[PDB]
This record gives sequence, C-alpha cells and structure tokens, in this order.
Amino acid sequence: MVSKGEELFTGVVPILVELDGDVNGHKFSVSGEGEGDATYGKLTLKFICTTGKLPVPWPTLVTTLVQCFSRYPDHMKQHDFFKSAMPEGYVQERTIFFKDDGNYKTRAEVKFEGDTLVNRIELKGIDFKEDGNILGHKLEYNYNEHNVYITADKQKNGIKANFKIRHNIEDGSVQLADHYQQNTPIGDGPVLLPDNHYLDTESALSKDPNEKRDHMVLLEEVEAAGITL
Repeated sequence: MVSKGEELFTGVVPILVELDGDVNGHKFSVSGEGEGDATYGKLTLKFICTTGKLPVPWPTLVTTLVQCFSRYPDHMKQHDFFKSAMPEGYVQERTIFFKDDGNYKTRAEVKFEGDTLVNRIELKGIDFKEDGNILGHKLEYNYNEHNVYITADKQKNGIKANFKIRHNIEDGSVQLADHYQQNTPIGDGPVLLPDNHYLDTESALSKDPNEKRDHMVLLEEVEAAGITL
C-alpha cells in the first residue's frame, strides 16, 4: 500500500464524531458513533443531539459530520491525501454559504485516537434568518448525490475542495449550500498530494424507530473518480 496511513483502513474502523455548534446564538452539541469500511467506501453512523432539540435541520450538518473513508480505485491510490495524513490526521476547515441565508464556518480535526477514527468539530453560524429554511426547519429529511471536487494545495501540503450541496425544501424547491474546503496535515510526515479528481458521494438518512432523542442515522457510500484507467 502506497501510504502508511492507508494501511489503517484495510478493515472496519470504529468512528467517533463530536460537534459543538452555535448558530445565531442557538447552541447545540452532537455526538456520533459507528464504523467505516474504506475498502468499499462505506460508513454507518448514528448521531444524537445531546443538548435536546437540534436548532438546524439534520441535513445541513451532513457534510460537517471523514473523507478518509472514501474508496479510491486501485489506479488512483497515489491520490488519497486523506488516508496519507493518518494517523496524525488533518485539520478540515470550511465556509458553507446558504444561498439567501446565513453561513457556517467549521474547523475540525480528524485523527486516530487509539484504534478509533475521531472527527472533532467546532461550528459557528451567523446571519441566518430566524424564519428561513434553516432556522425555520423547512428542509426535507433526505439527501442528494454530489461530486466533491478536489485539488492539491502544494503551498499548504494539503488539499482544497469546493462543491455545492442541493438541499430539497419541503415545497419541492432547493436550498443551495456553497462549500469551500481546505485540509492540511496535522503531522510533519509526507502526504500524498493528488491530481485533480472528485469524490462521488452518496448519503442516505433514516431514523432509529427505538430512539426518542433527536437523531440521525446516516449511511454513506463514496468512491473517488475522474482519473481514467
């Protein structure tokens, strides 16, 4: 295998996610747990809003709540920055602009803590409309397939990405969320800096019929593409 960190993903890896958020002064926390199987680009996670009611729609948090679990095809193994940064990990930072509404700013560290892949996130949201699609909870509980476009940032020993998320609104229209992303390694070790490619990302949201807390069950399937065999 072409990076040392890639070896850590040959099996099923436990995942922990911890998010602290503040959107227009509405504070919240989310904890998630599950597991990832990068060989197949799959993960399964269950998230709980540990502070009671989530003040924003669950779908708006999907992108924030571990791209090291993507399946890179055999011919693309030298382009997997995310696993190459492991176990020391990477900082992932985004600004997410909701069209005609507010924005989220996120900073996360994704790294191994023992045998567990941990995503710890700080999220701040500002300039939302209290009666808009986000704070007004007008988004459908579902999720579309998206391509995440990745480019190397040699200057920061890292990568950049940008993409637009389409969130279906309750009335059949769409709330757009423009994502700008930067990832930089935490460690000083060498990482893989990729040629341009994308991650074809599929997400399915559901509920645990036994769960009384505000929560989201998420299954994701992701494969890298855009570099010909």
